[PDB]
Amino acid sequence: ENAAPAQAAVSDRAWALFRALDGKGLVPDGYVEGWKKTFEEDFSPRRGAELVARAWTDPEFRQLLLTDGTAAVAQYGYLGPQGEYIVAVEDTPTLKNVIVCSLCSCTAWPILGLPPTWYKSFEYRARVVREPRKVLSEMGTEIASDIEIRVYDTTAETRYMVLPQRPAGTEGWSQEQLQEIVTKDCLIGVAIPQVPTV
Amino acid sequence: MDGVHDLAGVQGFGKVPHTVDADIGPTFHAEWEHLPYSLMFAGVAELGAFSVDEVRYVVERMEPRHYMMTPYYERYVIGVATLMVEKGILTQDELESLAGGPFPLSRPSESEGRPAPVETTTFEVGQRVRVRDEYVPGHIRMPAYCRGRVGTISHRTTEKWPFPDAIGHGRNDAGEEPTYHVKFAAEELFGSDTDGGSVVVDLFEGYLEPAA
Ligand SMILES: [Fe+3]
Repeated sequence: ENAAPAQAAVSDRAWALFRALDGKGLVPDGYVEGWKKTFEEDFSPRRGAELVARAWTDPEFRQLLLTDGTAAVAQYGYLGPQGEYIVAVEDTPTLKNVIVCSLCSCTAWPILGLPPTWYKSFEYRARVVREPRKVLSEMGTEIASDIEIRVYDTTAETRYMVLPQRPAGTEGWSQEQLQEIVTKDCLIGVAIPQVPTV
Repeated sequence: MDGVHDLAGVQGFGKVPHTVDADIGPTFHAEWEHLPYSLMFAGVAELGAFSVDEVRYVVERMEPRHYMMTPYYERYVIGVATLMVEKGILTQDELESLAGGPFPLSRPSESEGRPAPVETTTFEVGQRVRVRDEYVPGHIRMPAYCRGRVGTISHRTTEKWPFPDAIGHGRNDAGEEPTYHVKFAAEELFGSDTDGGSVVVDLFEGYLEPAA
């Protein structure tokens, strides 16, 4: 009945696609290797942390992110393929924002980075829209009852980024320091920035 | 297309395999993983054979069971290959002989497409709007949980993009439309069966209609 279709080893099939196109000279020399480096080294959440840290320290920039995110990001030259129209959503003491792409895995590559396996998993895609609080708690983030949870589903071309709340423990920390607190998960809206007392 | 890809809302899944700030490991857990993305841009940008919208649709066009059993990156290897074959760039025979084995692609579309609408109703921020209650067999960018639901607009996009119902098929009727950020109250979408406050969906102008 529901038998899985016969297929060759996945690697064999991945390289067969490559070898086919390459044999016809449809793929530029160094093209594939070039992109790999971009994905691994260039697209990094560190760029997102940078924007957040600055937004905490400089109120003028904060307003730029919240009003014209694309401009603010362009100002750093952190624009890219899956991140041409950026909108930053901020977390107030009574609001928590989370991002999802139920239909696929659309994320702001240049600022957050390539989507992690769990972000593109059937369970996250299906559950977070209906039961955010349950999903977050299981992940390790407990959101109080008086805090409204807003889930943004990346359907069109808009790519989101979350502007977390500034942890009270940082009395006059430097931008450099604040940068280490803002982790990838904070940018996706799944985690809350905490002061590493280790 | 009301296919398995439209997971939002589906009940039965276990828990998300992740603890906040846990180590996700390398960006690519396998050597072949960077290929699907790269070869996609090679077709979109370099060759100009298809659009990103067409890549999404080919994955959606996967046989349901095939979709569920296949991992993320492998879904795109199969998709890009299917497009390559449908555009006439490659031949399934080559793929198979080069792979050394079977290479099942996605199923052929059963919908020509949907041109962009000519009824240009421009909405403003703060307006209540209802999502058109319509069923499109082909590509579309509206999650099933929106049909007939009413929400409020919180942002209209300054830029315009091509209608995905058309361009996702390779039609020229694409046009250009701005997208809106329609905020829906959780209660409106899932009734009492909701653990949250509100969901914000980014919908194309052609999907909405004034609520009155
Ligand atoms: Fe996606």
